[PDB]
Amino acid sequence: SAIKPDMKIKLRMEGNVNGHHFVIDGDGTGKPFEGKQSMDLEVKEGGPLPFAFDILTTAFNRVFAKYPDNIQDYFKQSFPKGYSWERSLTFEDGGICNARNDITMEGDTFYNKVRFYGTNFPANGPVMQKKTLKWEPSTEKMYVRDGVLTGDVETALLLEGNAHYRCDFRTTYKAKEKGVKLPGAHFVDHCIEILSHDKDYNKVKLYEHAVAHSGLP
Repeated sequence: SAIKPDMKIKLRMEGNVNGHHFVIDGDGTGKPFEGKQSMDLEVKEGGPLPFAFDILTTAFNRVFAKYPDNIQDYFKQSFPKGYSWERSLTFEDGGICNARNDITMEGDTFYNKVRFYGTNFPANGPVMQKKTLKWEPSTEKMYVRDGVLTGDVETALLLEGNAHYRCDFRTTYKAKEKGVKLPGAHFVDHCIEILSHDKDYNKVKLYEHAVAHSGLP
């Protein structure tokens, strides 16, 4: 295996939401075989961010997912050359984002070149008013569409005052190496949480646990 039980993560995100430019750096560690990762995120430019930090967090690597022997692990077989993804996020009030990640590996470290573009968020809505609390736990449906591995998520952010703000994500995943074999259809369960933050979310500790399964217990 190219992938060790303990891997480092290095990340830089550049992006723009509703006109607002920002740069965020990440440093972390994870256990690819246990499906667990944590990282320290630091806003380097454009802080304090004028929108809910939560919209960014699923952009901050499906290599960190526990895959059973009976599902093909496209992500771990992508290394060492790596893979990219592209994602469209569609929010219920017309907010739309496009995100991408190019993931590479050097020794014990995943490098992530992340881009995040958001537009059409209403000024009075929960994202620009900073009313989000968290992502609910989600299930990603993985399947092949016109020869491309595709993940669909139908999920929600919990808001202040017992309300939910619905989001649909579609992600396409592509290995850099031609002829990494596509998996069969399956599921990946996700739990993402902010573990700590400072006053304006200039520094955030992020955690994700993910487990691949076939729909049975």
